[PDB]
Amino acid sequence: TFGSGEADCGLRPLFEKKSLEDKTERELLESYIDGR
Amino acid sequence: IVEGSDAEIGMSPWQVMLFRKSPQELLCGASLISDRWVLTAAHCLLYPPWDKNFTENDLLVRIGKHSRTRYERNIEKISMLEKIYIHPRYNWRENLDRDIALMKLKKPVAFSDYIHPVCLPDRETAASLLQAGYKGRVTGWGNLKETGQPSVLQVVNLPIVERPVCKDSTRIRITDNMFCAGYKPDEGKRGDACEGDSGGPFVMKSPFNNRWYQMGIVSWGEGCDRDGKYGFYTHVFRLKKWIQKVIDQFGE
Amino acid sequence: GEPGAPIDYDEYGGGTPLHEIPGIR
Ligand SMILES: *[C@@H]1O[C@H](CO)[C@@H](O)[C@H](O)[C@H]1NC(C)=O
Ligand code: NA
Repeated sequence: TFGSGEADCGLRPLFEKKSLEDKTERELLESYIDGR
Repeated sequence: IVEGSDAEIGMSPWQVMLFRKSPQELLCGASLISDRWVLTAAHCLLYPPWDKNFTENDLLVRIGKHSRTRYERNIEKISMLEKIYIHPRYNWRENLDRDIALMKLKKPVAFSDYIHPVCLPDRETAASLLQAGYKGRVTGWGNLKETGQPSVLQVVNLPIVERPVCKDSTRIRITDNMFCAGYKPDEGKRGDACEGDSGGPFVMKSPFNNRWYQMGIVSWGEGCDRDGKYGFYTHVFRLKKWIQKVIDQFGE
Repeated sequence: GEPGAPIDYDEYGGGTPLHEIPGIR
């Protein structure tokens, strides 16, 4: 079954796999931190 | 993509270009979800009101691309479609409800630094991330303005919008299989998908496991980047049991 | 912090067509 999909899905060779951040992913992470 | 920027090399390795054989033209975006399966919008393949009705042999896909037009030697890969699967309850007569389709590649594509599948959301990922104000990322080769084509893949980050605001913004009937995203007029920032971005992915990066998940498909919008209007996206998680049925029944 | 889309599944069991809206894409 497809289930979760590729065991390796969503980890980019040129970013996550090299421990490198892209130029704007921080903007997404910051938006996932709630206010007060 | 309006008010975005050039994607970085390797930034969206699941990005797929849907290319019409004859006459040659970029039809839509799409995404790679495994070595054999590509996800897109049903309306990219079937929309009679605009005389669109494509079969497997009418189209090809190009994977690993960055340039809109240049042949990318030893980087891009072309693939044929073995079968198209459109959601049997896709509503093309009205509002594009269930605007989702899967395309099976005839041969598996080799993964590389530039070609790699995106994840589909589990239930906890969806619950944790599909919240108003949380930003996703839209990519495509579509027009740069509503009225103008980019040299390379474009990217924009856009916040999910509260459902009542989405509904107030449009005369169309909004179903639970859709969500909307974009900045409000008071927020200052801008950005939207546009013509040619349809079928591409709206992705979010899980802060729990570092993986990118496809939460949306570029479905429709009233203009591009208009104040008080929002882009609409297929709610991928809500249709995930159909996706898995197609792959369970016809995948390998 | 408010749900943007429901966490459930589409199951078995009408208004203006999209193509009539000016500027639709
Ligand atoms: C799409 O094209 C096929 C083959 O011409 C036809 O049988 C089918 O009815 C068309 N679908 C729609 C929704 O028009
Ligand atoms: Na807008």
